Formats: sequence, structure tokens, C-alpha cells
Amino acid sequence: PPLHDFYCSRLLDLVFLLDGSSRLSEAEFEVLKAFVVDMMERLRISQKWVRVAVVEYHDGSHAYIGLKDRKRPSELRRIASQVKYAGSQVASTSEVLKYTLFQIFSKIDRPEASRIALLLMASQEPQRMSRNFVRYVQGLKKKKVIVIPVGIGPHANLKQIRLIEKQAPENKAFVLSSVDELEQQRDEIVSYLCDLAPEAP
DNA sequence: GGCGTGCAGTGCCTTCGGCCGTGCGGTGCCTCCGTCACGCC
Repeated sequence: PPLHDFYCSRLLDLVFLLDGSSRLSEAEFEVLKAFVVDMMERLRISQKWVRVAVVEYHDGSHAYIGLKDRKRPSELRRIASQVKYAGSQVASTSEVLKYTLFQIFSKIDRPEASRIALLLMASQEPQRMSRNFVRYVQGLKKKKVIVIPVGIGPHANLKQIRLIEKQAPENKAFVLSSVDELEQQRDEIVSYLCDLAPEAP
């Protein structure tokens, strides 16, 4: 059914990772942010509840929002909309999974919660950059960080998606036809993510 | 005069050290094809 009254109130560290390659257009990237913010207003943001991070990843990653930013939610969504279209020739899934592993989850800020890397991808990084890919995926598995591949478009690295799935059982993936189908699964996605978090005592 | 190796990594272990390995860009499924500088014999 369609979600009518949804407001994820659980203990969750949620990280948004946005493919910055030219595989997506300006507007197609604008829709991606639409999907993001639309999902943000469905979450209880608080340092004691649902924390969120936002990262655009090209050949290198720019973090618009950190988990500990401790700003106001109404602006956290503001930032997410002002995310610039990079259209780079390279969106390194390895590098960003690296960044997430060593930068975001270097320390465990809150053991009691669940961590989720929402990998919104639509491209294939150069093959030579995939060297230590599994390494990063597994490194996250050990730090108890779920990874959720979102396959947008015909160029979404199918191999890496399945490769990620294999690593961890709770590494379910969503394979979409385009940025269009993104909205059509807002409920099913947001639900899965939220329902994977522990509701506080 | 052909070869056969190259080397990333907050790598790894027995570390004042050595070994495992996508040498490298770039295409478009994939972990690879098709390349080029280097030494060595």
C-alpha cells in the first residue's frame, strides 16, 4: 500500500551518496535530489535518533552535510537542494565507499544505532579504480554498515551492485529503470531503510 | 632484439627489511583490452 502517515522514528545513521557523473543530466540529477529531500522530511532528524549525511561523489567526494552538522532539519533539506550538478566523467564508487569508511565511520559515534550507506549510482567507474572495491565494502561490513545499491539507468554498474549484495545479506539492492522510477518506489525504499533500524527503548 | 615485468594499498608480516599484485587509460559488464616504457638475457 501507499504510505499515508510515515515518520521514521528509530536509531539510524543514514548516509546519502550521489553519483556525480554525466551519466545523468542536470534535471535528472535534480530529480535525484528531489528524491533525497522528499525522503528527508520523512525522518526524525536528531543526534539521538535519525542522523543524516549527504555526499556527492565524482573523482573525489564533496560532503555537503556531515552526520554531526547539528544544524536545523529545515536547512539540512535546503542544502540538499543546492547540490550542484557535476556531470563529471568519473563517479568513483570505490573512492566514496572509501571516504565513507575512513571519514564518516572512522569512529563509531553511536554503537546502538544502525548505519546505512545509500549508494545512489548510475555509472561505471574506470576499471582500474575498482582495485580495492570489495576491500571497502567488506571494511564497512565489519563496522556494521549496511550498503544499499540503487541502480539508476542502463549504465548502473550491475557487476558492482551484485558484488555488494553478495558481501552482506542485508545488502539488498534496488534496480531502477531511470530517475523517473525513483519516486515510484519512495515508500518501498524509505520503508526498507527505516524498518532496518532499531526503535529506541 | 625478443622478451617479461611494471604496481594500489590510512595493503599485509618477522620490518631499518620483503611479498601480494588490475604496470597504465579508458571502455562500458568487468574485473578487462590493448596498450607502452623499461630493464634483462
